[PDB]
Amino acid sequence: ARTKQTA
Amino acid sequence: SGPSCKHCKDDVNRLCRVCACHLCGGRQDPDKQLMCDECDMAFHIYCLDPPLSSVPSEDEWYCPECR
Ligand SMILES: [Zn+2]
Ligand SMILES: [Zn+2]
Ligand SMILES: [Zn+2]
Ligand SMILES: [Zn+2]
Repeated sequence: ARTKQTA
Repeated sequence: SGPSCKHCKDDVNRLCRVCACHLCGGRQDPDKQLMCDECDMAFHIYCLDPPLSSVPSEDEWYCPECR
C-alpha cells in the first residue's frame, strides 16, 4: 500500500 | 507553482483533511498514513474505524469511501 511517506 | 494544497496553503501548523489525514487532519506519522488508490486521500491506520494495527501488505488499498 502507498503511504504519504512513499507518495 | 506551490503550495501543493490550496486549502491549507501547505501550512504545516494547520490541520488539513484534504492533504493530510482525511479523518483527523493530522500530518504526523506519514509512514502510517495510507493513501487510497481511488481518491488519493490519506488515512492514519489508527484513525480508521476499526483501526489497522499495521500498514497493509497488499499493493493496492481502498479507503472506506471508495470501498
Ligand atoms: Zn491541505
Ligand atoms: Zn488521522
Ligand atoms: Zn478513497
Ligand atoms: Zn471524505
